[PDB]
Amino acid sequence: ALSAQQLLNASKIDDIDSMMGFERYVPPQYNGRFDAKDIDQIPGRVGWLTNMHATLVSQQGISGVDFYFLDEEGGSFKSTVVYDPYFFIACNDESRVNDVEELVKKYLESCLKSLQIIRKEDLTMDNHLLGLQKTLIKLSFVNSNQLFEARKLLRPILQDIREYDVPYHVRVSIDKDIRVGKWYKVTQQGFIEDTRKIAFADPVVMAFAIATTKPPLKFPDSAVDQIMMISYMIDGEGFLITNREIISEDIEDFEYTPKPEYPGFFTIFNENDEVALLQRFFEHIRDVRPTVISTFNGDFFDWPFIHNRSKIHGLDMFDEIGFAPDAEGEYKSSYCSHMDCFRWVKRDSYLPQGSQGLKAVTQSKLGYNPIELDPELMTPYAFEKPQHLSEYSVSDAVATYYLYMKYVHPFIFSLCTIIPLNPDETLRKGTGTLCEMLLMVQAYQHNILLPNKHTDPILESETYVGGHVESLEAGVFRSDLKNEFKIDPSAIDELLQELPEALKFSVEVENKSSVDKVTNFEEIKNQITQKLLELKENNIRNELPLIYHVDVASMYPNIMTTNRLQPDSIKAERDCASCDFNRPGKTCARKLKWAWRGEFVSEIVEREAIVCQRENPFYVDTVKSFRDRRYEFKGLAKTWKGNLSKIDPSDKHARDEAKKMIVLYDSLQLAHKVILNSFYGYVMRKGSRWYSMEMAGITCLTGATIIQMARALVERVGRPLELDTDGIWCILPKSFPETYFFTLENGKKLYLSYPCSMLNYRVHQKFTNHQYQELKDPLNYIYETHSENTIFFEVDGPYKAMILPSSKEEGKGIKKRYAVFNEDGSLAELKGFELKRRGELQLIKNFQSDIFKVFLEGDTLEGCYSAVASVCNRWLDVLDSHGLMLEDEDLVSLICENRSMSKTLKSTSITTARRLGDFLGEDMVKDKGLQCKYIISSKPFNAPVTERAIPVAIFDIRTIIDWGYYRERLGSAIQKIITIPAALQGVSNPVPRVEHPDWLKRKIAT
Amino acid sequence: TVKIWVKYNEGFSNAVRKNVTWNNLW
Amino acid sequence: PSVDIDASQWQKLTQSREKQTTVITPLGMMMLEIQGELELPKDFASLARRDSPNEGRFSEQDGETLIRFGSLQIDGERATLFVGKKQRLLGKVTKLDVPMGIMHFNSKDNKVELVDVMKYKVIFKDRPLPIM
Amino acid sequence: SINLHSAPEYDPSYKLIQLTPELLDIIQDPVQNHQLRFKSLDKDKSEVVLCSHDKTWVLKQRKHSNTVLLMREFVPEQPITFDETLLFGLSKPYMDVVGFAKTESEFETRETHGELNLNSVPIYNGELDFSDKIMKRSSTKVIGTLEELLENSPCSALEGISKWHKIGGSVKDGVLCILSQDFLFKALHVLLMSAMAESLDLQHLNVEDTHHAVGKDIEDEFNPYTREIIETVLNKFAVQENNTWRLRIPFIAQWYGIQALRKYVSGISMPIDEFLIKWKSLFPPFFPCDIDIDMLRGYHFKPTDKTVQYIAKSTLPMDPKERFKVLFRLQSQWDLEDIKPLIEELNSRGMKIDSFIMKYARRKRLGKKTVVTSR
Ligand code: SF4
Repeated sequence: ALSAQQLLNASKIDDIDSMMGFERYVPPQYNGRFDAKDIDQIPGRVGWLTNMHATLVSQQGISGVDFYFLDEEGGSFKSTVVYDPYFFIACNDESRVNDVEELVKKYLESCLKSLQIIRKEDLTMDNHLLGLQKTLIKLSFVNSNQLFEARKLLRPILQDIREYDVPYHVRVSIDKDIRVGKWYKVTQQGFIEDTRKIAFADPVVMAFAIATTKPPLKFPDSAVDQIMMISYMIDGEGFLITNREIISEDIEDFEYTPKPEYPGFFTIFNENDEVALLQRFFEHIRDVRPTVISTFNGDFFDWPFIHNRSKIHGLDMFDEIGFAPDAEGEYKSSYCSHMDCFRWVKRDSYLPQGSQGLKAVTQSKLGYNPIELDPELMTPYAFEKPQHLSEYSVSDAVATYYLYMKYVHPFIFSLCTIIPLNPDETLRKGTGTLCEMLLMVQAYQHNILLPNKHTDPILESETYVGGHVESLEAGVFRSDLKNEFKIDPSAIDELLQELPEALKFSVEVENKSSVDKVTNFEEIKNQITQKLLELKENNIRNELPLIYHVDVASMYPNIMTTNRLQPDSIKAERDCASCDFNRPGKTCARKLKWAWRGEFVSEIVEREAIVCQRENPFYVDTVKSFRDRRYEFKGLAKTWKGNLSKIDPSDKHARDEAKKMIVLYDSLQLAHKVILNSFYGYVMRKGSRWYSMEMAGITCLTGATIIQMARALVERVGRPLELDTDGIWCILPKSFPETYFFTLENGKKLYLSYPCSMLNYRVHQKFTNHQYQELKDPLNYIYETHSENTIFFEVDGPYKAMILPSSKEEGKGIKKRYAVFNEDGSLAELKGFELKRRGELQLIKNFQSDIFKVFLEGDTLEGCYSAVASVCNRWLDVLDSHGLMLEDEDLVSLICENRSMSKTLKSTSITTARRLGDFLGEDMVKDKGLQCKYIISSKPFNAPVTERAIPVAIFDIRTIIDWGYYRERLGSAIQKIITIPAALQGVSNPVPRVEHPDWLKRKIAT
Repeated sequence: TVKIWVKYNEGFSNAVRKNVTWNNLW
Repeated sequence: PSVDIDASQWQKLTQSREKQTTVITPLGMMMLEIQGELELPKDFASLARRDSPNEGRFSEQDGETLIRFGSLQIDGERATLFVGKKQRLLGKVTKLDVPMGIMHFNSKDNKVELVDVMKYKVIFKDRPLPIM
Repeated sequence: SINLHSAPEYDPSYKLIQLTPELLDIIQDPVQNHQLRFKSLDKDKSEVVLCSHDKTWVLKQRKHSNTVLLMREFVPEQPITFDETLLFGLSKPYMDVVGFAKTESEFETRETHGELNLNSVPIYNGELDFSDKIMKRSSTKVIGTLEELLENSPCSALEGISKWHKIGGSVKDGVLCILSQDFLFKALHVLLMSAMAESLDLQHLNVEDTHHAVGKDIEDEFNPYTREIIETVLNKFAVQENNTWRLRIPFIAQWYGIQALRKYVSGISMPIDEFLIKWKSLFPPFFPCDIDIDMLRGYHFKPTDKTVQYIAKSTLPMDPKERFKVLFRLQSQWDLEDIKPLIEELNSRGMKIDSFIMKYARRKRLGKKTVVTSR
């Protein structure tokens, strides 16, 4: 009934699809032996899988799934697999399973497609550890609609649910063991992976950029505004289509090649109007048949614009190219991915939100600065500078094309080869759901029954501490300035005691070797002995430091794998009732500390929970193995690096696949890296199927204890400056034993950083789980115990300089704001600062961008503060002279303030926005991204802070500006970056208008 | 005699290569 | 259409002088490139008359009003440019990888003569500061 | 310091041209007089090229966003004193220079193959008294000399003469023309028949002896094989250096093979064996040459592996998919090395031929052959 409507849409999509080159291929019958090794004999067609979709087929329709393949020769076909949807009902009284069976048999007179008896593991159930399984009624349906009828039958009961959001395509891809990006021969027996083909085929790739009209100071609205140009690229060749009703001259053919690597020969299509550009666009697309189309925010701007003008021009986008809005309003086809780069930008690029514009991503990833043009000048230029507009357009298109190809393409395409989703879905689903689905894959393959999703609304609040952060010191520390160390000699004594085993451990556990083949064991050990004894004698010392950062490698996953931690291991009112407790020794159950934090008002209560060392291991083996596969790729990577250098430089020697391979394995190991660290965050996600607040507590407390041991050692042998969650910045004495290198007997060398190994040795002495068990023989349920610990600190440095800020408040630092400098003197990270925050004074940005690099000049503290005093005095001159010593043009640019409203108009951001709303209409401020251009005015005097911003761009500036306000805000910044660390280090105020407050002098010794 | 100055371009962009006609020159 | 390249004058001057070594050729020529827009008056004849000799910023030279619009001080590779009373630019002398050529298209007669070759350039890539 | 002056108005005639080292060296050669030339086919549409005596560059203008001021030295007529303002790091002026030009773009030069504009040049089929026929048509363009032709063509002098030799350019009865393929090769065959009739040294041919050999026993008025015709055949099928000719025997035989294809096996696909027999017998007696189909690879096609039929590459479409479509209609199965010279001119990027195909058409191999199967 409703089947047949899905069949009508399916048949329309089929017509579109066949029009685009995916005819249904049905491989030949083969009654013979399904074998994967003689794959080439079996009748069928070999293909690289690039897409797959659920479908409905007529004899009401039958549900199944279409898989889309690319052949080895650049061609295409589609083929379809059918599969029955099903879900299970669990019963609480086994004795009446037959009664439940009979009940539903009657209750589900016609909705049901089939049923069958299976057994699954229940981790809450007594004697599950001896192999007792849970018995279920599997309820199957012809399609999701029937599933939905069952859920509606069940909803009043729940008022008085299982497998309800598992995507159909995911269930088939998993059960059939299918992944996009892999190679298959499609045969009657099913899909046979061709393990001989690993290298991807080459999809059809489209990149495009549009240029549109818009009204002054408002946003484009697709009901009335028009497209003025459409530029595009197909596999690195550019095209530009022009609407000569608006663009006032014919663009001629030209070349734009911004780097030799990136040739761009552009062909021009001067079309008379909008509908013609659309039809040429659709027509060219049909000509070339792309399977990826990429955009940046095309889902919210480009595409609806296309839809509304198409409707306005009587065009049917689905009929033209098979795109239509989905339930989210996004435009999707079966055959062609919509790669809106912005989602990847926001989720995966690892950039602050202040840098999520196309410009900053271009700069970061492609490394040069394309031409930029104000839209307000773009419309006049249609008449006045059409060539300039065209130069801008192609710069846009080149950046977007190569941006996708160099970063998004390897990453997304490589990740798709292990996750059973198309690229689009991997872009859009939550990372929590991503984690959930991977674990579901792993669970299904191990016959593990899925937990239902948690659904209760958030303990109304749950904002517990996840990681521990402390700001310990602020100031500049530099390798050419000497520092005082007060060494605790008893730390050195402990270290000397640990030294034979710590260094032996370093060789054999940290380095996976054997002392037997090491040449210089005793030499190294004497050298260290001498350095520690020297430090022990002269333990109050003043000399040049080594500025180090030490950071544990993959802290929480390693905590998980070492302790075999997962949510299902939490007792949950019972353990040892059915499986034997005594023979491990702690009665089987291992108690571990966590720090619980509730919000109900906040209170911490220490709690402890028991982790059975024998529970079924399903989460952790996947993570360990995944860690090993990444390590595998690091190895493979290195082998490829050797291949990448052995060979000749004649790039046309059929090794551009090898460089792609190199890139590929790089991509694969980092894709595995991101998947690895997301396994921790899943356990705190809302609606998690594997919810454990306890697990989060255990992770934070364990990491806090390891890192507190490390800070307490460095604090006894050097000076830690700042600690955030997993990193420690410290200074060590130059006489402190540092890096050495053991030589192996084969001549190979093993790297040794002695501070990292001394800490890792202590972590392994104190935090090893000696109770780690593992099924050695599952039939008899005998566990074997051993010692596991894969937690290792690594060290970076020593560095050229380090600068840490302080708060304006007493005894308080500022977290998630710091400056760090590389050995070469360059800036490594800027976190948290006003530069990153939305809405900041450009003058302040220009200030900070000037000041940071100037702290590396000079040999002393006073000279550096004098040089920064001088740049401050330049800035004091611009603001104290109210800009008079300055040309009139440079002034207006610097003072503008722009602010986003986090809500709707219905703060300083609010008042400017409100006034823009009132003046240009509430529609201006009903939406986000309103350009609020404002200054904080001197006037009205005596008015409150929320009234202080009145928009003035909307309207003498030197008397309107609250110059004292802007110099005070910059002063605040000057305080945080320059004067207050100077103040806490006892240097008298090099920027005198910001005075040392009393608290910091008192705070410090003086 | 005091209103002569330079409006600074923040960076450098090099435009698209273009064909040349005789009329582009003449 | 078609026309030969005239390079005789440049060649004769070139042969008697050494190859270009520094930023200025033995014939005394130079180029200039600025990362920015030169904000100039819309008129020129009128402002040269209010120019005083002490200032000498808008001089009159051979009946043509030349403006002394700034100063360039060349120190080795380093160069600094002060413009007017309110602008200061810090820069460098860079040697051209490809010696460019300036020439002269006599549009009147459609004749082309090679004028000169340049091997160095004086660039100012940083935002101007006041001369103080 | 240097005192900086600016003219109020720059001459836009001064423009910047990229001078590569080779261009500079050529430029710094006082020996050359008119060896460098700006050239263009027309004034409003065609590209303008830069040609040396033997090389050609295509011009590309490239705009930049900076202010570039060209200056040169001037002697200020009257002493002027500078306002010293808050100028630090600023010394006494020791030169005055004035900016006389302001250029906004650079002209990039890329080496390219010069080509002839063969717009108004007619085809000659061997008609007697052709001067009358050139006035029977309305061809306003007159080509007295090749230099005039070359001057209004986008190519270098040497490139022009080479192409002229390549296309078999001539002049008949005082009117420049291009011989039809049929009449050119027929005149060639008769010429070679005279060449074997007069026992000339094929490695040291000159114009006079050969012209005399052709027109020995025929009246000059009815002898179209003039000396200019002789010079054309020598410049087409032989190589000069006085300057004497030596025959490119495998090349001539290849031409002859193409001609044979056009006369006898164009409308029908003969098996290769019989056509080679007749072909072999078609030569003037005792001509030393053997044969292989690879010598005519790119000039014929094979419906099956053992048959041949003529195809002209010129007749193939410019667009790859169209060209492949008609190529596959002509021959279901192509050899990769056989199909490359028919598409070589479309092979602009120079890469692997299979990747070039994979944008439009797709490949499918067999044992020794690698074929392409468009859908
Ligand atoms: S603690 Fe051990 S004995 Fe007890 S239930 Fe857990 S695994 Fe079994």
